[PDB]
Amino acid sequence: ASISFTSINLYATFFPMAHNTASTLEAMLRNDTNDQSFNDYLSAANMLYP
Amino acid sequence: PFHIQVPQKFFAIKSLLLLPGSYTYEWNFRKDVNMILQSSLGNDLRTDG
Amino acid sequence: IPANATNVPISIPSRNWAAFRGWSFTRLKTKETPSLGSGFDPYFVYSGSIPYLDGTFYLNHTFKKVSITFDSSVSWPGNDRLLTPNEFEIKRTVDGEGY
Amino acid sequence: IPANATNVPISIPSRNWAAFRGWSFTRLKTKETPSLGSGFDPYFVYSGSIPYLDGTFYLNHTFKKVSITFDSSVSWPGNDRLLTPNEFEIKRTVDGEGY
Amino acid sequence: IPANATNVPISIPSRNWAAFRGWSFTRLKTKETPSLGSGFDPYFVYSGSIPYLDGTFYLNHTFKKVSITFDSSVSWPGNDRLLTPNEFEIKRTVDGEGY
Amino acid sequence: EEKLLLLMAQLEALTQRLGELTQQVAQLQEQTRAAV
Amino acid sequence: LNEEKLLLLMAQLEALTQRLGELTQQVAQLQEQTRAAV
Amino acid sequence: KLLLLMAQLEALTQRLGELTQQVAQLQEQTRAAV
Amino acid sequence: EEKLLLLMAQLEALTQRLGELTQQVAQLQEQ
Amino acid sequence: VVDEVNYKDYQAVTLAYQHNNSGFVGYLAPTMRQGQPYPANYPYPLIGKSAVTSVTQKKFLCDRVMWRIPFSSNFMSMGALTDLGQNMLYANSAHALDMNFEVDPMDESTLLYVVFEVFDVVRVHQPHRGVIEAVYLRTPFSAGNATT
Amino acid sequence: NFEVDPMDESTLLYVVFEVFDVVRVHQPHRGVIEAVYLRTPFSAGNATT
Amino acid sequence: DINFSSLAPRHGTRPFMGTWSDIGTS
Amino acid sequence: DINFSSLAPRHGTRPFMGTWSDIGTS
Amino acid sequence: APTHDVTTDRSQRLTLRFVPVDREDNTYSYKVRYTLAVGDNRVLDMASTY
Amino acid sequence: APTHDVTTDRSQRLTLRFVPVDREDNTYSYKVRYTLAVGDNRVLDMASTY
Repeated sequence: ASISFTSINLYATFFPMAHNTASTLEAMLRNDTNDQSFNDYLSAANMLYP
Repeated sequence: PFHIQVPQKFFAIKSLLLLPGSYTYEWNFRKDVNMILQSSLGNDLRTDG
Repeated sequence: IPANATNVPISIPSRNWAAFRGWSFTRLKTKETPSLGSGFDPYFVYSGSIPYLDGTFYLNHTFKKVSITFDSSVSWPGNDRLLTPNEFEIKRTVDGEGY
Repeated sequence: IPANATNVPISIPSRNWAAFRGWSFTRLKTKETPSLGSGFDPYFVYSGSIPYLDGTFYLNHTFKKVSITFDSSVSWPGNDRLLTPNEFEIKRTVDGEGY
Repeated sequence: IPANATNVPISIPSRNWAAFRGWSFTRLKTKETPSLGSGFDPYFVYSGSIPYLDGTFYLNHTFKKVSITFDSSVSWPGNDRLLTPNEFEIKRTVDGEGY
Repeated sequence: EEKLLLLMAQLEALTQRLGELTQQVAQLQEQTRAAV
Repeated sequence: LNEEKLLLLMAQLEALTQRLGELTQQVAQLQEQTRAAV
Repeated sequence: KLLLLMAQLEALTQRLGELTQQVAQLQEQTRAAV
Repeated sequence: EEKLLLLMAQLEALTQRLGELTQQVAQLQEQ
Repeated sequence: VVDEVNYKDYQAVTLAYQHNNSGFVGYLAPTMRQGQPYPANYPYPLIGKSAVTSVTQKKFLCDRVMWRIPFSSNFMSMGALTDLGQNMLYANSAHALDMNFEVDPMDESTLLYVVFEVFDVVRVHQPHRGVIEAVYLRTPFSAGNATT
Repeated sequence: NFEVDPMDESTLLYVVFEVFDVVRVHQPHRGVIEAVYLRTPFSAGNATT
Repeated sequence: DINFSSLAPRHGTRPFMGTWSDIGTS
Repeated sequence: DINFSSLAPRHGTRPFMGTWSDIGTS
Repeated sequence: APTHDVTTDRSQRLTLRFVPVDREDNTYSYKVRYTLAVGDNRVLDMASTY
Repeated sequence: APTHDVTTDRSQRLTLRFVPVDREDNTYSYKVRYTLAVGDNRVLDMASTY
C-alpha cells in the first residue's frame, strides 16, 4: 500500500450576515467578559502502563 | 460577421431621465441593403448581391 | 423535454412575486404521467407507480445545472454567493478545481 | 403549424387589454397564403382561392381544443362556466358524459 | 515577467491605504529599461527610445485580465459593478453575447 | 515559476481540442433524435 | 500554486477514456455488420 | 507527480490513432459502398 | 465529408502536440 | 473499471464472446448448462497481483426527493413567508422569470416538473345555518388575476 | 394553446385579435386633411407599430 | 419547510385542582 | 456530568404577530 | 471628493443588458421588444442606452 | 421571517477556499500552511472549515 497527497485546500463557509449586525456581534466578542470557552468532551490524562 | 452599437436619435427619448417602473421599449430595424450601406459609386446593392 | 435533448428552455411571463417561496423540480417520464383535466386519457397505457402523484421520483440525478434570471438581465444566484457564480451546477462531471 | 403536429403554442407579450373584444381563429395552408411582408412573393405558386383574403375558409373542423390562460395560472373561461371549465373543446371523440 | 509567461502574481503586505488613488499599468521590456537605483549599469545595450523615462509605451494591447482582491477573499469591484463581476477583462476573443 | 504554470496548463488546453472530437464522433450516434 | 495545478490531468483523463473506448473500441464492433449503411 | 503526466498521456495516444482507423473503415466505406 | 477531415486531421495533429509536451514534463522535473 | 486506453491488452469482447462459468451455465439463456470447464475471460482483474489499470466512475442516486432552492438570500428559511417574499411588497411591479436547465439525454420523452411554491389559502365561513361561503386566494400565482 | 388535427401539409393558424381601429378625419380648411388613428389593445407592438 | 404553520391557538392547558375538569368558555 | 457537555447561554424566542423570528436584541 | 450621496452602497450593477421579450422577423424589417426595467432608487439616462 | 435585516446586501461569497501559502512534503508527513483570512464585518465559524 502506498499513498501520495496531490492538492490540499482549506474550505470554509461564511454565514452571509448584515454588516451592521455582524459588527455589533464583533463588538461584543472582542470584549474581555464575552470570552468563548470550550471543554474537551472527554477530559483525560492519558496514562498507559505496561 | 459584424458587431455594432446603435444610439437613439429620436429627440424625445435620447436624453430623458427614465424614473423607476417597468417600460416597454420596442423598435424596428431595416434589412434593406440600399438604406443601411453606403457605396463609393452608388450602385444598386440589391442586384449586386 | 424532447427525446435525446440536453436543455429545457423555461420562460415565465411578467408576474408578481409577492409572497413567493422557493421552487422544487424533478424529472418525470411522459408515459408514466397521466394527463389530469380529462375524464379519460386513452393514451395512458401505463399502470406502474405513477411518480407524479405518488411522490416516488427517481430521475433526480440527471440534472447538471439550473439558472435563474429576473428582469431578463439579473442572475438571482449572481450576488456572488456561489463558486459557479451565475448558476447552480448539480453534477460536475470533469472536476479539476475539487468542487 | 409545421406538419403532422397536434398542438400549436401561441403567446403574446405582457400588455394592457383595455378595449379588448373577442378572438376568432381559423386554419389556413402555407401553400395557399402569400407573404404580404414583401410586395412580391416568388414562392406563391397557387392561383386558387386564397382564404386569407377571400374569406373562403373550409378547414375549421380540424380544431379539437383551444385553451386560453393569462399569466399561466388564470384560465379565461374558468371560474366554472363550461362543462369542462378550463378548456374549450371544439369536438370530443371518445365521450361518456354525453357532452 | 519571465519569457513566455501568461500570468504575473503580485502580493503586497498588509498596509494602510488611506489617501490612495488608482493604479496604472503598462508593459515595458527588460532590455529597454535601465536601473536608476544603480548609477552603474553595464548591461544596458539599448539606446533607442526608453519607454520608462519617456511616455512612449506601446504594449497596452497585450493585457487580457487583471484581478484585484483584498485579503485574498474580497474581489474589489465585486459589488456586481462590472458586467463580469469578479475581474476586469481588458480584452477577450469570442464576443460571448456581445461583451 | 511561470514556465511550469504554463507547462501543465497547455496539457489542460489540449484536452479541450480532444474534447470537441468526441462531438465529431457523436455524429455517428446523432443527437436530439425526436421527430414532428 | 504548481501543486494545485496537479491532479487535474488525472481526472480529465478518466472521463476521456470512457469517451475514447466506448466511442472507439465499441465502434470496432460496429464493423462486423455495418460498413455501407448509416 | 510529474511522472504520472508523462507516462499516462503517452498511453492516451494509443487509441487516438485507432480512432483514425475506425472512421476510415466506416464513414469512408459509405463513400465506397461495400 | 468535411466533418471527417475535422476529426481525422485533428487526431493526428494533437498526437504531435501531446508527444512533445510529455517530453517537456520529463526534462523540467529535473530542473 | 478497466482503463480502455491506458491498458495495452484491452480487447473489447461482447456478450457473445464472454464466458465465465463455462460448462456450468447455459449459453445466453436461463436454460440448462452447456460447454466445457475452461478458464474465464470476462471481468478484468482490478484487485490482487495482475490488476489492470483503471478509471474511476462516480455518481449518486436521489430517489423520492425533489430538488428545492429556497427564495431566501441565505438559502435557509427561518419563516414560511420568506425574506425576499417581503422585499416584493416594496420592490416588485412584476418581473419576468427565465429558468434554463441542462439535463442528461434520455432515449424517451420526459417532462420537467417545476413547482413554484406559493400560499394556497382555502378559507371558509358559515354566517347562518345551511349557508357556507369561501374565498380562495393565492399570492405569486393565482387564479382570477385577469378575469373576474 | 390549440389542438389541431395532424395534417401532412404545412399549415398556418390565423388568430384574429378583435380590437377597435377607429379613424377620425378632419378637413379644417380648403385642401387640408388630417387623420388620427387609434388602436387600443395593440399599440405597443403586435400591430407593426 | 414545506407548508405546515397551520397550527392551533397557542394557548396553554387550563388550571385545575385534582389534575382535570371542563370549564368551557369561562 | 460523566462526560462534559454543559454549555449554552441560549433559550430562543420569536416575537408575537405570528411567530416572527429575531427580535434583534432588546 | 464627496464621501456621501454618490456612493454605490449596496450591490447593484452599473451595466445591464436585456434580451428581447419578443422578436418578429420580416424580410424588410425586424422588430425587438424589450422590457426595460429601472429598479427603485435608480435613475436611468436614455442617452446611455443602445 | 426577518426583512433581510439579518443578511448581507453588499455581496460576499458563502463558499471559499484558501490555497496553500506553503507546502512541505516529506517521507512520512506533509505540512500545509494557509492564510485563513476573514474580511471585515464577516463572521467565520471554525465548525464549517474542513
